Amino acid sequence: SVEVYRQKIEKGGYSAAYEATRRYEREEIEVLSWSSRWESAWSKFGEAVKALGKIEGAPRALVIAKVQEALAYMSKPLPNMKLAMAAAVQAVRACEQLPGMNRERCLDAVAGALGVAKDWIRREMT
Amino acid sequence: SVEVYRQKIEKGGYSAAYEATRRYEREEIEVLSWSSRWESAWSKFGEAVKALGKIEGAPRALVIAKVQEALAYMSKPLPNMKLAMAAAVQAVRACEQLPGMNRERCLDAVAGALGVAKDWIRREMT
Amino acid sequence: IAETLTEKHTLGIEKVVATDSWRVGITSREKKLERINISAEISRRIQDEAIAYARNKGIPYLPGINGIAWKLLRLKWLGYTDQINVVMRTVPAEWRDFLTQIMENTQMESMYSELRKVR
Amino acid sequence: IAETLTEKHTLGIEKVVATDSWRVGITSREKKLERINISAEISRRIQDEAIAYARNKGIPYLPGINGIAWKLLRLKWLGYTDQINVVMRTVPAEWRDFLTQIMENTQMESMYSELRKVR
Amino acid sequence: IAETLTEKHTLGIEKVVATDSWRVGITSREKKLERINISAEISRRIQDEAIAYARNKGIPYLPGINGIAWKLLRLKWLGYTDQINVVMRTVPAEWRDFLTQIMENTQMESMYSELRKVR
DNA sequence: ATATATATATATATATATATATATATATATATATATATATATATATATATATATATATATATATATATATATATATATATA
DNA sequence: ATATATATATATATATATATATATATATATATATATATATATATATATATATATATATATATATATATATATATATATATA
Repeated sequence: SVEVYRQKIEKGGYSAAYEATRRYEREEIEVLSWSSRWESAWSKFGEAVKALGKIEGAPRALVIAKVQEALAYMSKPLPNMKLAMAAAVQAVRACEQLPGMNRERCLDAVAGALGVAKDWIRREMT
Repeated sequence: SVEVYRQKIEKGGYSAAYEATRRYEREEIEVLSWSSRWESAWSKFGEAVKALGKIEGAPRALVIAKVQEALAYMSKPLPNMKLAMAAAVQAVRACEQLPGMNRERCLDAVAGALGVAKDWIRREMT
Repeated sequence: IAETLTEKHTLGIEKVVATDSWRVGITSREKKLERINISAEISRRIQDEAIAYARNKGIPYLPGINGIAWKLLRLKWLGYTDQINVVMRTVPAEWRDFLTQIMENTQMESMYSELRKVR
Repeated sequence: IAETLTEKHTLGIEKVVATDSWRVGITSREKKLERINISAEISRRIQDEAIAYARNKGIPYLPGINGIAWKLLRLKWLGYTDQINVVMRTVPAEWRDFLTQIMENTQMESMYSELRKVR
Repeated sequence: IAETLTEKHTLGIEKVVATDSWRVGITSREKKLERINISAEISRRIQDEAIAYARNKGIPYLPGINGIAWKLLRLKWLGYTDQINVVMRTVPAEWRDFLTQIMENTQMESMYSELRKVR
């Protein structure tokens, strides 16, 4: 819709983001502590997605999302590897239908990204 | 409901949490005395609920809650181990139904978390 | 500067007293507040039968038997029954029949009110 | 001076509190906000069937089975069926019939609400 | 800085005089206050019997025997009868018949007045 | 002798505010565990559409302000035959 | 008629800068609309519990304050007979 578009335009985000950058270069803005809590937590999800680089073909968003969902379950204070393999086998099935990929080559990419053994995902695949 | 959602939005919690954060970094806010009373008392419930890590499977909120309920009675100024076992045998029965867990393995996790002997919970089980 | 769990609890309070979210958190709900009315009604009904039970059998009134009988009313609703069985051994002998009187013998009046309150 | 991803997150927040884009981001939509209404209804509907299931079979009420049954309702809409099959092995035995009761047996009322919410 | 029980008692008092919670704590009840009226009646009813008892038997009036007989009226209502028996040995001999007069012989007037007060 | 305000002994009931014991329910704000849905702002992955501001490639119209070539007309100020 | 500067009007073209309109694309920022997900923050809705605060409702009691009611007496003050 245009009416939801216009109300953000009249708030003037282009000029305000320019002054926020100039204030940073004149050292009047320091790093917020929300960002220090963000980059400390997110950084394990950033390099795990880059480890799926050798998957070729289709929209690979389902392989990326189900790997990010499976990694997040292992990062709880009480980790649940049962529900983590539930999201992992959805990534293996979504990967193997792409042109060029095998079942084991998608078992290579998923278990290498999550950093677990290949046999844990093969047991739940059936 | 949407109307109860809106009245907390107009109070502006996003900017107000941002200004209170910046006040902390410029040393205008010290640690409130309620927080020191909180962390001195809660800290036994945080590290003892992380001792339930090796229980796997289903929603484990019922084992988590009744172990936290069992620590509440032992931590009173007049501790009641009789009512504390009442919540402990409920956590053992709730842990037993999960796929993969045994009765003796749930007597391991519960009694190791509370820090008591295993035979106290087994006496009330019957 | 820092972000530990002590000063996270503090900075969450400071945003509450700044924008006044506690009082608008109560007055905007105003539908959940009638649970306070039903809870005061049940507790009066439990206390009155507790004193009548003390005079029918000639035992002294045991304070805090209201709270035990009110906990067992709510666990009977959820289904934590081995929670009940350890508590029934813990109370004395002449008060066990009062505790099952709240649960099943005054089921219909009292369990309906918890069925109304949680709804 | 610098442009890394820690400080890109900060300078985005700084322009938001400057131009007040959060509260005008919500109040200018006013159409998607009724999805909170429909989500509040399905959460009440799933939870009531979870308690009535616990009383017809005499099992205690297992908390967090509302959220498990709500995830499987949303994945059934998308088509992630081998996602479903592993979670059905993970829940205990007496509750597997409740989870397929939400998906298949309540496909009339509950699945139409998700069909109306994402629309 | 510090949180001990001495200054916890102080900081609760400081929040009372700040927001005036005492005088709004009394005026908002307005239904519990008729208990003062009924307590005024039983105090007058007990004291008039005490002087008539002192004049029928020729013994001097003993101050504080109206306060003693009021405690035995309420402990009889709860059921604390073994506490009743020791105070009956403690009161002198000519006044023991007055103490069982209040509990038993004017039960109907006085035990009802306690029974309406606590309700 | 009698009424009131204050402090103090003995023997008590009742109402309130506060702290403390024991046995509980309900609603609120904060932090934490588990199992979730929905809306917003921010950063990042994948596959895209549309609008704006800037920079750059290709191949062009049109209107301004400036500098330059060629071929001219007209108005002004200055210097010269 | 020439020359220096300032303006207008005809044309063909180049270059620097400011704008418009056609198109295919890249990049940096600002917004919108589709989707699956992660993380930080702001809120809503279901549940089980712990802890810190304020707030009702049942109960048995202690202690510090503020008031009421029934008695016997002392002391300080205030009034009456």
